[PDB]
Amino acid sequence: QVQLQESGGGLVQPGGSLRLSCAASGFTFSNYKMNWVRQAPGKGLEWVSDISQSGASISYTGSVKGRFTISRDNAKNTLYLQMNSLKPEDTAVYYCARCPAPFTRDCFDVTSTTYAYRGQGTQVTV
Amino acid sequence: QRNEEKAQREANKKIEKQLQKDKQVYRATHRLLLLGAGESGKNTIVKQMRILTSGIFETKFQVDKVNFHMFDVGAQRDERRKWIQCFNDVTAIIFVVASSSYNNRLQAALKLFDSIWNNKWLRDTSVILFLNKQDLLAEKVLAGKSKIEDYFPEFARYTTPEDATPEPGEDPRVTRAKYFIRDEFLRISTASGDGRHYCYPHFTCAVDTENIRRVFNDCRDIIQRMHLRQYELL
Amino acid sequence: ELDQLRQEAEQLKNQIRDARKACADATLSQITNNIDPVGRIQMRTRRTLRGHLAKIYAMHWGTDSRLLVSASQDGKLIIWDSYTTNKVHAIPLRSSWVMTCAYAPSGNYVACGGLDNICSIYNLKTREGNVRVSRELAGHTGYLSCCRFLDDNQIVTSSGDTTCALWDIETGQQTTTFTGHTGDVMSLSLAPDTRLFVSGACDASAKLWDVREGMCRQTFTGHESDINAICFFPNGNAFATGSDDATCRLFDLRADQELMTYSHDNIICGITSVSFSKSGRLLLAGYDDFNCNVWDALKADRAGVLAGHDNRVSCLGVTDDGMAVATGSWDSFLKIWN
Amino acid sequence: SLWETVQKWREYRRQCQRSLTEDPPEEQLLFLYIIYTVGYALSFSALVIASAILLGFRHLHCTRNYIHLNLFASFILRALSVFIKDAALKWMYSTAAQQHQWDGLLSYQDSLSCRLVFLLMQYCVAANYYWLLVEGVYLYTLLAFSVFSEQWIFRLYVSIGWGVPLLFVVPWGIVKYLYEDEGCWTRNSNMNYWLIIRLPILFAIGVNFLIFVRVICIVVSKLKANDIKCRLAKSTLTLIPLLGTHEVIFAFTLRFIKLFTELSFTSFQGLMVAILYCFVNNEVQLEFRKSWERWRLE
Amino acid sequence: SIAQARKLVEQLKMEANIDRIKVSKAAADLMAYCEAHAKEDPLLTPVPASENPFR
Repeated sequence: QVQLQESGGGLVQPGGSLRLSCAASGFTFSNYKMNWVRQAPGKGLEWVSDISQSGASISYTGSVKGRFTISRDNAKNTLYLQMNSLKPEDTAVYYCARCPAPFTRDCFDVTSTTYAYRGQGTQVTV
Repeated sequence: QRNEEKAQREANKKIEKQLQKDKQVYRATHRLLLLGAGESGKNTIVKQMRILTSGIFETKFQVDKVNFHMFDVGAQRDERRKWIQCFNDVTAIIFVVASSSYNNRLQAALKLFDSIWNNKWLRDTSVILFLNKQDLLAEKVLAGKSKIEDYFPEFARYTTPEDATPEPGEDPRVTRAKYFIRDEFLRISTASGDGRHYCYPHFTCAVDTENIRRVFNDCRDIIQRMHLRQYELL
Repeated sequence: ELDQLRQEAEQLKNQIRDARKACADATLSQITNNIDPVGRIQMRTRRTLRGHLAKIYAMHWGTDSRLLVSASQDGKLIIWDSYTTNKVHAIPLRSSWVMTCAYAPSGNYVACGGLDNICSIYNLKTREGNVRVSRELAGHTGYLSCCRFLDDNQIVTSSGDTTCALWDIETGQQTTTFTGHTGDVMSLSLAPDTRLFVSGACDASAKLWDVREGMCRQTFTGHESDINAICFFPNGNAFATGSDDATCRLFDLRADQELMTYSHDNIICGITSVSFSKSGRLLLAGYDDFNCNVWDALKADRAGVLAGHDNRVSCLGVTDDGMAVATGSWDSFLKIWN
Repeated sequence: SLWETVQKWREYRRQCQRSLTEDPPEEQLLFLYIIYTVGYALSFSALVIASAILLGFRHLHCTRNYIHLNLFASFILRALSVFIKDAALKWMYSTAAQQHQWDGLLSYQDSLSCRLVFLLMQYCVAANYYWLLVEGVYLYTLLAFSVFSEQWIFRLYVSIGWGVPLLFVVPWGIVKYLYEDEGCWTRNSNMNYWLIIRLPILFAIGVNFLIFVRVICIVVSKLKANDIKCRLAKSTLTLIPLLGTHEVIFAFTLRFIKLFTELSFTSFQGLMVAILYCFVNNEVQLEFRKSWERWRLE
Repeated sequence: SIAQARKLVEQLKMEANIDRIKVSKAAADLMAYCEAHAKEDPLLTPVPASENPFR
């Protein structure tokens, strides 16, 4: 079964640093584009970052430019989000999301309400 | 028992005559897919085009005696990756966005345009892009509380393009804010477009009367570009 | 608490996996290593049914293996006589976005449905001789993806609202509702005995339901992406699932786990349709690479290729007598192969 | 060369009849001949191959495919007409080589076979011109696509090019049957008799030139909307052969050079049309590649 | 949430407590079925072009 485990969340001081790890099992990790999405308290679920199969293509939402770094290790089947200089508005549940189909450029509804290939998320409080 | 064979022959002949009539009707109509979010005003666009439970809503309108069938998706779950493939052969997809989304659903709309543009079954379909809440965008930037730079840091170093044509009596601050959003959608379109499909951006409003003509004018360009491609003139 | 329920569900899954591993003494490939390969399967397009103006999403053979219904994205539902390529009926649909079509086992009715969330039942044996909408089933909150008649009065439907439904056609009411899938249910297959059916959804899972009880008897995982197609093995004790991860898989109800995976490295497109031959020896699968692959089901070796479709193969049906296979495609053509 | 000799001979016969009753270089010729014969041979071969491909693949069957097939057939008829003409001319002088056989030539000059063959030649030429016209008209209606139709317009397009020339070809010969009947309908006595077959051709030439200009303007607008000089030159050079606009250069020893260019380039027009609209066509190449893939998977 | 998780746990418990035969027996049954109907499979074993209705 497809499974994504998120870890590394916790309480951090404003301006601090943190690292989120996504352990993916049940599929060929190297075939899929990967995403980080957010659920802030009291609002909807928003996409924050994405990385391609090799890591050559990387994109971020505007609010985290020069602040978050997404990395990917296909050997250990893992995804990383290094968050630097956290702000109070970064407090949210972070979900590691996978694109629905392998080696595809488009990634539909990875930010949807009941997306299947998304983890349980980890809480980051700033 | 060949009499039944003849009877089957004439039943087929009548069916195929009706099918020829249906084909004549079908090929003369342009099918359009209308997409957008809840706070985008596309329903007001449907109302304006009409006046001038069920899983899909249909709209018929005529511009210059050319028939258009616009389809709006209702009563479906937010996961659209399966039923979007039904619209792989439409003339165009009409994408509607609230240009005053921030203060921000604009980045969610940018990714929505990203998925449509790069979908493998929608690679050949051109997108008519409608920046809808222009009247609300104008008042927001003038109020001084807009601050587009916090959601898009690249707006600080952005300058209005030379080809930009502001409407008469428009503040310069509104023009670059209005045109920066269009260029965010255009950089997605320019990348991976490869000339097989295009994006037609328009600065619309809630109650613009000319929204039927804009869809008609862009559909002429789409169809003409398709015939020219068949002749290797483009 | 939600957390303790999380660990409880994880432990239940762990013990189910442990039991499945205990039951898995050997692989089907090991047992079938001493079986005769079927060689190369050669089939030719005996018929090309033309007349649809747009994409074909669905076909369904009749129980007589002679007539067949085809559903096309131009609002058309065409009955064909496959022997002579004669068209028997051409039913215009109210909504042109039709994703599924069914043919009643008695032959008196057809069904269709799609983006309108409605299952339309058409009577083919009206006294006047025309075809009229005998019934309309409403209540699904998502698009209709599949429908199969149990008989003239009962029909089971699969919806994009993550649910399946069993309808009594005469009263037009949902007799039963089957829930438990979290994604879009894309395909359903009816068991030969018609007391059970399997459904595959966008959650990359398959579920076996008891039609009368209305409860999920069993759940099978193993696929990595959405399940687009599902079909029973002829004996009713197994079923094949085709997915977007570019593999087909075979599941046994009694073994409660995966038996064999049909995939090739050169195949990087998803499976749109699957079907079994008369004996279940051959598993036919339609692909996005515009072709169909005939796999040896017992050995997972490609026995043959059906090629000749210019666009995506959306449809795949084998007759009840096993004489012919029909493929529909996004190029608006039906092909009868033998 | 030789027709001047026979007209001088008939003038001498007329003078003798009046007296009895009333009164009491070559190398250039063969070079040009072989050039346009090679052009028509290449055009015939290429158009036969292109027609076979278009009729056979069956995935590229469409309305413009059918109009292209009719255009190819009209080109083939023109090539066959010229082959029949320059073979009959050779055979007349091969069989009637001596002076005493020239009387038979006169018989063939007075026979209905000569007039029928010449009328067929004129019809083939007119049909080629009007099928180029039909091709241009179909492209223009594609670009200005108001009132889109399916198959009623195809019957009109087939009626034009095949039947419209007949509306001014057989009225010509018939009237020349009633007034001249001389010189196998080749010699001209009244200008209007040649005009009633020349003007309908010039009409098609002018119309397809106007369509050419309009289509080039549309393509230029498209290129403005979205290196441009190369694309415009390529599109113009692709559109010239399909539409026959080079005739507009000369439709309305310098004359020898102009005839050389006209005959040679008109002869190779069929070849270049076949190449540009069947062989280097991207759709046909895709058809060939996928058919070869299936043949390799067989 | 809590009710959904409880329902999922109940479904998992109900599905776990079922009888499963060995995989080898299911493989043998599938092979036996395929062997018992091989003669009647027209696509697997093509029929002569006399009883083929698509000849």
